[PDB]
Amino acid sequence: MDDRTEYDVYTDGSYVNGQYAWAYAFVKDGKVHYEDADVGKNPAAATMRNVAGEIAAALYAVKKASQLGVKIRILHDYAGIAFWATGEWKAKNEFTQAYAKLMNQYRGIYSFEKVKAHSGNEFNDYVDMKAKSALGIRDLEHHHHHH
Repeated sequence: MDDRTEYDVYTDGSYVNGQYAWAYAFVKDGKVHYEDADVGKNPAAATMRNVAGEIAAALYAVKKASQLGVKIRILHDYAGIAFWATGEWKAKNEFTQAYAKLMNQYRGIYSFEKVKAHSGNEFNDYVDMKAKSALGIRDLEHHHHHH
């Protein structure tokens, strides 16, 4: 059992009240190394959420996947990514291409596939509930506020 065989990315955090939150679980070998989820998916959010570090190294994993002949697929957000692609103008060099992010579109290692499946594997449910936590969803018998 080696991670030569595809890569899986859990990101199906069911949106609530139309509000979108980003949830991600980096799973290898079928084992989730870690997961997290919060609201506000922006590059500058790294000031609070340093998750962007792993996501940056995952960019190299995407680039590496080309060499192996494999790729990954995202099954949730493909809309917000398109914003940074038109930030200033055409992405110059891989540096600006990383800033654009959506520029990766021409690279056949990334794509979006939309299926309808409520057969969500438990590992995805794990990160899904984590996303609800970011919106402030707790058990209704519990509350978390300040004056």
